Amino acid sequence: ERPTLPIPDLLTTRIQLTIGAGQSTFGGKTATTWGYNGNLLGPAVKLQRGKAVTVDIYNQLTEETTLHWHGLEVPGEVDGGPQGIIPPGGKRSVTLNVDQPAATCWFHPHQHGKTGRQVAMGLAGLVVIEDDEILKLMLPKQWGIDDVPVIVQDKKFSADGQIDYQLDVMTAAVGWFGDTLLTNGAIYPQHAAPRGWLRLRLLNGCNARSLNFATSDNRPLYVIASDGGLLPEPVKVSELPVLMGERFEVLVEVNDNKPFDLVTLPVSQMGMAIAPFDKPHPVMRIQPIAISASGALPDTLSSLPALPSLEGLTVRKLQLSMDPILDMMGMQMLMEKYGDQAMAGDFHHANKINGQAFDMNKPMFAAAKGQYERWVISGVGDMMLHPFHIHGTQFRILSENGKPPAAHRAGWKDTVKVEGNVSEVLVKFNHDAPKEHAYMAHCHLLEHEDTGMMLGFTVKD
Ligand SMILES: [Ca+2]
Repeated sequence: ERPTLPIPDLLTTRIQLTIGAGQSTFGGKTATTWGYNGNLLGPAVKLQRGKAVTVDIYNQLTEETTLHWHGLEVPGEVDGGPQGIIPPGGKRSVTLNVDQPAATCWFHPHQHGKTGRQVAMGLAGLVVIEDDEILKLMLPKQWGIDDVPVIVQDKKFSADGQIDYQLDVMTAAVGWFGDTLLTNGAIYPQHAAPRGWLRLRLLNGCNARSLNFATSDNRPLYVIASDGGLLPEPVKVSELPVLMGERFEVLVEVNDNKPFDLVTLPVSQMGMAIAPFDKPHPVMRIQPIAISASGALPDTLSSLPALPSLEGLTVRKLQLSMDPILDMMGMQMLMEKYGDQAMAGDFHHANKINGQAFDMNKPMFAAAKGQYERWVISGVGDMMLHPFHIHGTQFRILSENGKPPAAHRAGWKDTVKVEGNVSEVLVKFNHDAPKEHAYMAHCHLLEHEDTGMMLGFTVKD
């Protein structure tokens, strides 16, 4: 027997999110965990393009927190920038006026120095943006039945059953990773899927572990959407790498009564091919049921504007770097504890952008509003994986780590891979972020961000 896959409540849209500590059980041991309106994770907030909703956020924890609307094209005031800290027992109200295509976004704490720990404790929620366009496509759309969110996260636990989180020299170097895989908070759950097409909204919500999705019988995954929404057409893939914080929506066929698994395949990332992730690892069991769903795989999904002329656009260079000491010690501890499988394929300001660890009150530059810019992000100089996330925008990747992006990564993205080479993205910011509410750009390997690999920037007309 497997647990049934939990489905976050879809909150149709004033909304309250109460941030609080509860309890969860994993393999018969109880752990203190944190959730939005629950023990763990959070709801799926449903937003309609062009309609405003106010979100009341109440912090019932005993420590400060913040909330990042990951993927939303909103003013910097929504996250709050440096003015976004919600004290224990405090509250903050924001207004979300969505003006972007349909997409699956998400939200999560984002306080510098504490983001890894607060996500590890359980905090994460979803944002389902809908528009007029996507509803004409007749995709699978019955939430929790044939339209299913899949939030995949690893954790590790102490002997006493508690979540075993630490920001130490080793995790500052390679990230916090564990040996237990959760799917919407459950270990290897099952989902009962109607015959036809099954839509999976995939979110890599790990602190540091990259994932690579596939099916146990290697049937195709039809990618229909990236971080920022629909592709122009479905893209058939046999495997789907997903970086930390990225989302993809895929359709998979359910065409007989035999169960199969969604799995994740071993990645070439420091520390992440350690057992039990040295082999394909099940994510969830898909059990077909003898009732039809009528959702379709459309031949065409959407229209993607042409990349504009790069002639005359501002080019901003961002160099990612890691203190050489941190690299050395952290590497040595990883090798000492886990051996060769770890390579299969002060430290609190040691990770930097442009030679600077994040300074919350000094934005690095002012970006133009409503103008395309080319941002060049280099990881030359270290071998670590850095998924690079830019707030306030959905951008287009021009070069992903020294190569043009894969077709299913060539649409709307808020994250780009950087791993030893150079990426280039085309960004435009439609909304204001003054100094007091600055946007951020940062590595989404959370322990890197927490140890300085983040910058602030403003946006003004
Ligand atoms: Ca509901």
